[PDB]
Amino acid sequence: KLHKEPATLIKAIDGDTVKLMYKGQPMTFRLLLVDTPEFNEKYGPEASAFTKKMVENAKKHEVEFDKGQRTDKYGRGLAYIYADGKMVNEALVRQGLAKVAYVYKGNNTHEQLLRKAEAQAKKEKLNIWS
Ligand SMILES: Cc1cn([C@H]2C[C@H](OP(=O)(O)O)[C@@H](COP(=O)(O)O)O2)c(=O)[nH]c1=O
Ligand SMILES: [Ca+2]
Repeated sequence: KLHKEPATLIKAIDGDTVKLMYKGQPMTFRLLLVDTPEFNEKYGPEASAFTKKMVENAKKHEVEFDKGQRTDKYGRGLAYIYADGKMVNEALVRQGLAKVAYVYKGNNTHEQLLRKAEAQAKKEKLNIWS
């Protein structure tokens, strides 16, 4: 089992990065197991606005690291981010605003939960899958 840890929102950045204060330190977090389009690309504006609204409307923010590396090579935190108990990573996939991606062994605990979400977004022809 993974565990959720406290954070506070500093600011939204784009579809799959968000700035949070974690153990009292400002950090950029990159969402595990997803890829949103860059802001300049199609559905990038929509993905950014999704993640923005989801984190800005929540009152409680949490970080859940997986079993492997907790930071990437750019110094970004690698985690599942929750907003009022709802996983942002999974929400993005479910709405077709991210692809499951960057699935590395040992940091892949929620791989199947997200693939299930992606199949449903694809069935619904949502956004990326339209
Ligand atoms: C999501 C994720 C990205 N990354 C690295 C791989 C990619 O390397 P490159 O920068 O060399 O492409 C980059 C993609 O993140 P972005 O999609 O934010 O660019 O972040 C990891 O190392 N681990 C991860 O879990
Ligand atoms: Ca991206």
